[PDB]
Amino acid sequence: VMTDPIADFLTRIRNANMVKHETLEVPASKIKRDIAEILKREGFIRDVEYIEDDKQGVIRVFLKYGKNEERVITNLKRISKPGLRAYVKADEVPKVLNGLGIAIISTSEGVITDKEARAKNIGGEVIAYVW
Amino acid sequence: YIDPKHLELEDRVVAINRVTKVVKGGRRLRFAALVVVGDKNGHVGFGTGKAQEVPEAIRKAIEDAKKNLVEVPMVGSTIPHEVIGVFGGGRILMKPAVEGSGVAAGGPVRAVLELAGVADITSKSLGSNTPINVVRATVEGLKQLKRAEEVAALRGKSVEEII
Amino acid sequence: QDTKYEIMYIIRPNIDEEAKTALVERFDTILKDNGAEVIESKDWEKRRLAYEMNGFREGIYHIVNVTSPSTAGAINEFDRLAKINDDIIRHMIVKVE
Amino acid sequence: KVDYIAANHIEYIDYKDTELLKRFISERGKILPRRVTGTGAKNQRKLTIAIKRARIMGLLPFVSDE
Amino acid sequence: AISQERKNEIIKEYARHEGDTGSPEVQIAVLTEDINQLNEHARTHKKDHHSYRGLMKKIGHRRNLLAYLRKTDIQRYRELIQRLGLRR
Amino acid sequence: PTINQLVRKPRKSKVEKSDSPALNKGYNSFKKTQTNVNSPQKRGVCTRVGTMTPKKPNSALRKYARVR
RNA sequence: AAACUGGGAGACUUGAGUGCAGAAGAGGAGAGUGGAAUUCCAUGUGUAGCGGUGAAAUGCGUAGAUAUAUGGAGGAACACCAGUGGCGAAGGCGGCUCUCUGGUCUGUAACUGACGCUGAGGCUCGAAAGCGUGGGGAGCAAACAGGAUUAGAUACCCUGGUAGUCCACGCCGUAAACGAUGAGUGCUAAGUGUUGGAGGGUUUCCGCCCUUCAGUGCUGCAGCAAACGCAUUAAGCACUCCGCC
Repeated sequence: VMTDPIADFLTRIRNANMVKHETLEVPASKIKRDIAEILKREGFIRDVEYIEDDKQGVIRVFLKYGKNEERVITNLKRISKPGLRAYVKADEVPKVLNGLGIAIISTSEGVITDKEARAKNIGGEVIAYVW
Repeated sequence: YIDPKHLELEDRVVAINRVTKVVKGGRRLRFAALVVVGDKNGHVGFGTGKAQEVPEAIRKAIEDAKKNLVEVPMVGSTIPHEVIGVFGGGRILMKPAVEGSGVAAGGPVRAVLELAGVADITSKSLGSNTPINVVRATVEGLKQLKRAEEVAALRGKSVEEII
Repeated sequence: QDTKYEIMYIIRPNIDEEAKTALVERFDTILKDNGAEVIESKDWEKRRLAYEMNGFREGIYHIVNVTSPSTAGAINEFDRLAKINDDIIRHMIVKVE
Repeated sequence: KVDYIAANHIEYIDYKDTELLKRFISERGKILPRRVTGTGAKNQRKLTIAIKRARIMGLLPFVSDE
Repeated sequence: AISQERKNEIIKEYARHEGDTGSPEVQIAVLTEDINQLNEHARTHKKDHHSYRGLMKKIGHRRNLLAYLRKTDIQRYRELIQRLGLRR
Repeated sequence: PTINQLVRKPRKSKVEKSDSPALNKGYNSFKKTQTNVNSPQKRGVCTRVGTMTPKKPNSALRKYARVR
């Protein structure tokens, strides 16, 4: 049975990225929509459109490719897992790939990037690394 | 692409190997050579060749070694970020280092690293130590190094926005 | 509901034409006394056989058509009486649908 | 090669119509495969039960030489 | 094993509203009828190990639905388990 | 393992042993023999002397003693 | 402070179950029954061999063998069908009829409203051989006897032959018990066979084309692997829980 919908979302993105085609659909959720917006703001996704009929979903993602069809996201990783949770303090916020990648952190004032958190000096649960 | 072999290149032997083939009667013996090639400015290639004597072998290997070359980016004598290169049972981790610290790296990987002009870097081999596969894994890990400009170009951003 | 069967037996060839009626009526009765609604009973044909059964190479075929609830002790009574007779040679009881 | 039980739309087999059954047995009495007769997978199961039923009730020979 | 008239006979008295085939009352009552009949069959045919598997799986299903009913409404639970005659 | 299996039953490593075990000794004077007192050397009295022949493929007569 | 994990009051239908309408099957337990063949028995005809091997011999036979014809008695296994077919959690399950009974698949959209997954300790089942009590005993056959072969042959080969192999009830609890591949769930090119269903078209389509569920095989891409290889039935990409090095 499904136990980690955030990990399922991340693996859909990675699986459809590696085979290099240009759409993807998932059942919706308040957290996945948050990280879809964060993925859109930084430049990994091209767009995101919200359909909704009679159950939770859905969310459509439009991937993005280089000028010679090379990939802008190269991998993607789930950090906190149901079974071993990872909490970070305001001075422990991580810097993935020397700033060339982002981390995603949930705090008392939103689900935000790792820059926006070490500018506010808070910490929380660590969702993912995307580099 | 092809970095074409038209430069000032300082080669280096990394290994040799007495290799046989049993035939009717007795035994044949050749010599296999492993060589690196570079200019200590950021272009490094490896190549191997075999012959019946050691000079002929090392020659054919430098011949082979020059046909391949990699770009090896860096940001002031230090690799841009941290990579792990894996190729068939050889795992090699590489980290950015501090200014004037040197190269702390093992036998095969330090040849590769020094002939590309790397000055300050730390390494470790979490794998097997067969020279060929160590060299191949190291080159496999340099190819993952990303420039700061290219990332800013691929995304819709500028630099000094993501650093 | 009920279940439907088809009983098919083989009478001895060399009997007369009154013991035959006696036998047919006898088994109709002893089917019905246990709550087995008989709904057809006919003669079929006189045939020779593809091998001799006891010493006989002909026999007269008779078929009946009967329903009953699946638990009634009727259709086993037919078996228990038929394998001890002297004019019947074989029988096959079979669920019909 | 067409399934002759599908030629007509025949629903029941009845193990009694030894005229229909007699075309699925060889010239010695043995059952013929699903290939040499081109019938289906389940009609073959029904036909086999039919002729096994027939042989017991003395409508059909087990072996036939004498 | 129960017929299709016994089944509707006993789901027309543990229903709550009309059209009520769900509702863990209905399910544990019908499962109880099944487990009784299968216990009879096992006593008669006690080396039918392949039907005992199904018996045990029915028992597991009923115990699970009972746990659910209890954890959400104790009143319905007590009233049922009085009405149906179990909880030894 | 899952980290729940690890929490139920932790990791255990191997135990190392010397190759000079008769050099962690204890007296036999008042009660018994005590093992805490790792020594660099011990002394004794030789109860025999002589020679012996080595393994394969060496060849000699190597001098030795037995000591209490 | 209030995003996430935990607690409390609610609400929902996609997971999970139930109802209604259908389908396939060597799934299991009990009780009867059929034909082919082997053995022994009875009777007729019948003359000197039969049987067996790389060659022979032991064995059976002129108290009439083998062969051949007709009749009886008993036991065990089910030819053709039969198929990389079907069913079962595994061990396993093949003649036929009836009685009692477990699970799976497909459509629908009445219903309940997260009732789910995994599972240390514990229980249940578990090929063959073996053990106990009482039956049965045709063929085969450890042990054993006799004949051969060899340097020897407490073997392989031939003639015999006891437990056992079979039934009822108890015990045992192990196998290369194997796909040497734990269970649940989602995602990731294509091509081609076959088993059981459901839809649309042309419509004697009931034989053909297309779509779609669940099984079962072959080839092959990304990716993985130390190579062999695996590849929507993963040994790929990921999360949960157990067993083990």
